[PDB]
Amino acid sequence: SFLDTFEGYFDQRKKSRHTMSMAPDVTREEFSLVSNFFNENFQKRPRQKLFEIQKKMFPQYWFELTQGFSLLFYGVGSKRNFLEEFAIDYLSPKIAYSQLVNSIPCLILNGYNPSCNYRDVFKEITDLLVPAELTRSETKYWGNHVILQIQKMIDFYKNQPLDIKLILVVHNLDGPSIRKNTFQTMLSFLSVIRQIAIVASTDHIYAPLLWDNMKAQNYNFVFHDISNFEPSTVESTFQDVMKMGKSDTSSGAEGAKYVLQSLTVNSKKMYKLLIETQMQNMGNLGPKRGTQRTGVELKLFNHLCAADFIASNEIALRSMLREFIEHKMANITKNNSGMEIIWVPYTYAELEKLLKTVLNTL
Amino acid sequence: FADAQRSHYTVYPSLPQSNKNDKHIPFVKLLSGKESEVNVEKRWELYHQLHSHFHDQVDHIIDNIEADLKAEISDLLYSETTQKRRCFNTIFLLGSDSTTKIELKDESSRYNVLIELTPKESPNVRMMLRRSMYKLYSAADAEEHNDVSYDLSLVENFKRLFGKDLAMVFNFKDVDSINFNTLDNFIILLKSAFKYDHVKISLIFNINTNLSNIEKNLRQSTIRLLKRNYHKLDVSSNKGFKYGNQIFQSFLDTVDGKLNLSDRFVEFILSKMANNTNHNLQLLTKMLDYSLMSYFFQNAFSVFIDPVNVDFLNDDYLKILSRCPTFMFFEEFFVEFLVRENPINGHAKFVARFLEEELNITNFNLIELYHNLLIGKLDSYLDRWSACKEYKDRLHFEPIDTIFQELFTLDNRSGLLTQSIFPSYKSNIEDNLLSWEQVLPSLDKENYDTLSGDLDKIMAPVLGQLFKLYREANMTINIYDFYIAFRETLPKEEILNFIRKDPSNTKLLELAETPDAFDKVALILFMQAIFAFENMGLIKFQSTKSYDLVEKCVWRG
Amino acid sequence: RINTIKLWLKKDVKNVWENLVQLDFFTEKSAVGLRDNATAAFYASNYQFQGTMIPFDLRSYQMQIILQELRRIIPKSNMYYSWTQL
Amino acid sequence: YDPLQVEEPFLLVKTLHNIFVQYESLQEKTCLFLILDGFDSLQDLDAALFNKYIKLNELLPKDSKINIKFIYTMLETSFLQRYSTHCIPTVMFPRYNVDEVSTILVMSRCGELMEDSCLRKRIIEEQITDCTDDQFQNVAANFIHLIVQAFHSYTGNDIFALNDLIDFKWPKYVSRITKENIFEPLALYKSAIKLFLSTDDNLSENTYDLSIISKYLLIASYICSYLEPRYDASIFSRKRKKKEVNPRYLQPSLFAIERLLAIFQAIFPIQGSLMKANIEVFQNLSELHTLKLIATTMNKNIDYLSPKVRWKVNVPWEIIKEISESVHFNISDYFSDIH
DNA sequence: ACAGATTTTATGTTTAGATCTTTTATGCTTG
DNA sequence: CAAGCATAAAAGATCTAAACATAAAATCTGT
Repeated sequence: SFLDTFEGYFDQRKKSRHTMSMAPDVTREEFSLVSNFFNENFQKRPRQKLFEIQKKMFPQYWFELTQGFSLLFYGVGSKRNFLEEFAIDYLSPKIAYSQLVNSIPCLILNGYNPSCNYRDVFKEITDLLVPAELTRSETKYWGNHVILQIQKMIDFYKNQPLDIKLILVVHNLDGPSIRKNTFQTMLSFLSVIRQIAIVASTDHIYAPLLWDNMKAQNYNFVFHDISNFEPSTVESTFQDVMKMGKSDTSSGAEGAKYVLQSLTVNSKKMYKLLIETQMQNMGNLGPKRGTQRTGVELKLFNHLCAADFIASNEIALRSMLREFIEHKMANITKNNSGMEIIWVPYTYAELEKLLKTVLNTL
Repeated sequence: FADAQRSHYTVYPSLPQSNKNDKHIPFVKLLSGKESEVNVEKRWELYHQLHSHFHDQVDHIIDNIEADLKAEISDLLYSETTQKRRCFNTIFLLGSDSTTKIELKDESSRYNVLIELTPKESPNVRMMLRRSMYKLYSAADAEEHNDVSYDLSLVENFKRLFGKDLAMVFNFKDVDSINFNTLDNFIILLKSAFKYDHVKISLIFNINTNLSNIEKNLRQSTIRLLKRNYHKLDVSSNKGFKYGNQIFQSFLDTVDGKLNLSDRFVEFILSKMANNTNHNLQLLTKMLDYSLMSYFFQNAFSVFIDPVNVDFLNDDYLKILSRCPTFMFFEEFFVEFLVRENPINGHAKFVARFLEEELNITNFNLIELYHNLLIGKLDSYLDRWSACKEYKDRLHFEPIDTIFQELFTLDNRSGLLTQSIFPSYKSNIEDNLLSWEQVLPSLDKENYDTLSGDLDKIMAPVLGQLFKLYREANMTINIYDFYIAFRETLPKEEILNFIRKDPSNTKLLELAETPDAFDKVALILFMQAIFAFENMGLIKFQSTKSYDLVEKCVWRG
Repeated sequence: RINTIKLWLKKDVKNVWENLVQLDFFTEKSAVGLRDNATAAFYASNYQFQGTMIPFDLRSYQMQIILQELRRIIPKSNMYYSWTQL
Repeated sequence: YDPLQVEEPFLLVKTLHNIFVQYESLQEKTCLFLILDGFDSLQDLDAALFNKYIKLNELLPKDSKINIKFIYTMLETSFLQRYSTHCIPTVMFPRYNVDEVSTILVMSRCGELMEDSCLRKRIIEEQITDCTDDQFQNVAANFIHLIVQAFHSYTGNDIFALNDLIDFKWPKYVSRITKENIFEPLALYKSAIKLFLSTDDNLSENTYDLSIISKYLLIASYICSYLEPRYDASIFSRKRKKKEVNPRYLQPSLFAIERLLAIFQAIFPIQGSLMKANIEVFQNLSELHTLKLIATTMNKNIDYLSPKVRWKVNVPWEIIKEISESVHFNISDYFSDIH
């Protein structure tokens, strides 16, 4: 009878053996070409018209922010470009002018990346804002240092003048590695600080399920509707589309493949050496993660690279490896005995696919 | 590198050197940018002073709440208990948010150590005990200015170590979240610390739901042990209605007769207050502040709240206000009907004080009373107590007699208040997605200039067009049939003509000559749209080894 | 069939149930009693068992003594010996 | 020797040896009993710990003047049997009979009950100046026997629980004592009969502060858990037969968020729209989950958004029922099929 | 340049997160 | 419909890597 009610759902709650193999074959290159052609040619002018219409709402957003209201953007389409345009070009220069010189720093946090880690985000926030250290007594018995430091920051900032010193853009607040309770609790405690501004964007329908009473209070959101039907080119980059994204959606290997496709020939060669050494170690030791016990030693890697004329010494290797570390394609830690270890956190099957799809073509 | 491929990367924008004196203000010139800058500056300063005036009283009320609850719980903690030192007294804080600094009074002969435990910091009994003993040792050593192992024997040796009596007070921050097996084991462990005759223990359970769950979960022996001394204390911001009334009265005084509260606005306040109890006062403050700032933002006449600027009326102001419905139904004309302060607030305050001093009635909502008075059925709210029958004669109130209240009022007729604080999230998404016509503006002035002036009008955006079929689809959907229907709904020749419209690219035209170019560009669009739906949660996929079927998750409305 | 037996209420049989499972007459659904060594015991201590979070009424147990042995033990003169077999 | 210097059993062997050698000037052989009273009551217990203490005595010097003998104390008789092949001498302690436990309670509590200040205050207030210690002992013994005969079937033979019940019920019993009552044993039983029938060991002296929307969410969650999905459309057509196995006795089933929302909309009364799911509904649901009322089906690090997480109600029938009457919404109506 | 301050090697101690394996709650399916 | 048959997902054994932690020897810093 009905289709858009609970009665309609109950009515709707009660076969062709054709897969996509018989469907027209799709190649990734032509897929990207056609999708790109459609993205910036389909509804360009209406999209710019809507963007200009909703840009005039920016002073209202700034006024809401300057009164202790963390701001959220929800709606269909990609708000990444819109929210970045709002925060970087309009919010920061205007707040810098109003506070008085230098612009207010803008920490933009890509939440669609499954490799986003809360430790690194707080490392950036404490490198930029530079809060006071917590005393030994305040550390408590093995308590989480991030949350305790944030609570100390709240205590310190309850008395400072109410002028914004940072805006923390949060793209795709309901993404794969940003929806987990730990990072959400961090953001919940962080947003109470008046001196920082939390502008975020959500996409999932059940996104408000992530916030309890306390977290909703600490966020203190003011929901705003933005819907411009943008095609979300950047969001889809980190996950595969040929397999529709149904498999390894949160793996993060597709983003690594995209970034490594055209990075540098020598970086690709040394990454191939590291990957091959990791597979050899896995074979020496079922699909398992590339943990530390299977990784490659830093001295061993330097010797192997020197044998292949990739990196002559420690300095160049470390300098060019910091780029991979910052993008989470690899990790460097220290073993229990003190030996340095470099490893790739990708699954052995994912590592083999990466080796045989981009690395092996040279 | 590509910054979009990064994560959590800071950016320092290069602010322009161009600047002015006082162009930097969030408030914008209303009435098509015709108002002068002085009016905007005056609006800004009056908003700031009024916001400070309101929030000062709000902070005073909040601090009063915290001080009163702390004093009451501290008084109940000791209460001059003559009970024999064979059990520990327990205080169940009914429905208490775990945000309070329980202060322990300093005693000359007894240390008073507050040990706070949380579900995150209590995986099991041994860690409960180690954290508690570490906190005890640290606090005792800090007060008192070799080492001892972290176990219960530290309590045994406390009199010998520090030459003083002990009083440990356990504050369980979230007693509902802790799995009650380890909490019960920890309580039984603490029971073993009563053989010393120099240590007294006090337990505080920050219960949120009720004691029914505590009775159900805890062992019977533990409940029997607790029952020897328990004190059910009901601490909450929503209990007694004596604290929301103070904040609402503070707001009423900070708007005074200068502003008026619409009946529907207070009705919305009451409705949203009734749907939340754990955190009520903060939500009320947020709603009031948002309404106030919105009213000063999108209303041009807020600059004329005080009489001193009444003379600042200009031709545009009078021209706009001429279309006021109250004026049609009915400078110097406005002021003689503006400076008349509204007696509703004073009458409400007098009635509340009169009933709360000697009428011996306290359990009432000042918001509900104000809403009822605004409607005009004050008898229907004063007759429930059945005690002011002989006092109703002097409590009668003259009906509403006011004019030009549209320009000075707090209301939500454009729907911003409801859609900015409690929006219908999923409902808004579906409303925007089903009817995309009202979301994307339709333009025809520059369709000649654009390259796709004939295809934009005829067809619909891919994602919404797919959502149309998805809503018109069945519970379980084959991907093949869904794509077939989507392509059939797709015009054929127009897509090819659009492809031919670009001569710059060469791969596109190379693929254009292929007979099934349309059949594959439609497929590419379908995969993009289904991926977007999966990301947004509209659709879900069954076992990936089959991947031939999908299930609809969200239904419209 | 009938002197009169007081059918004890739910909240008064809960204590008998706790005593009975405390005397190791019942066991949890699939519960290992003591771990082999210290590492396994520590691992178990850090973990949170599902049966702990399930409410008290719905925790599924298992029996130490089958009904036939219960019949074999209880004396014939007892007043519950009629119901000791199906 | 610093007691914190021992971290492994070997260090304990070495420290005990070092302490015992420095006491070699003792004149005669001395045995020191170390009573590990409650060894099985350890919270970090494992099968491979007791035998360390069993074989500890082998590693200590044979000819030392001071010998340490262990006297353990366990309370499980299934932990003991694990080491039943060690053939270590043991003394098993059987439980107590009803007469035995009554006699023990009399012996250990008549003095304290007689010396209660409340009884003395009652006597001096009621002016009975003809009493002996024998009369007080008799009345205390009568109270102990009455409480035992009234609650032995409930409490078993545990002395601790009987002591708790006696401590709980003595004040009222002595408050119901007057002049001619004390000299008549049956008068107290016939006048204070309330105490000895219904036990009182619960915090409630003898529900949820949730919102209306949260209460309805809880009711809808329970309905989803304890109803078959294929019957949902037929039952909820608001605009071979039902099973009689009473599924309310079994563990709650796992449902999905969409079904919960649909049935919540179905059961919510019309106010003033069908209460379209908004921020408030989802926030209330999340607050219910963080109260451990609607438990999910995955371990920690929960992500509510993945299409692989399912919800199940985490309250028994009593709480949900009395919530239903708290909001005056019928609950034994949709379960009338299952009575 | 001599004692303090920092570092380097070397563990112990809890929390957060992983995959394997076993069992059993789901569907598929005739009348 | 149930049984059979299959795959699937909950509950937990078993484990590792990381955050948090202390400590003794050797190095690096200022008078």
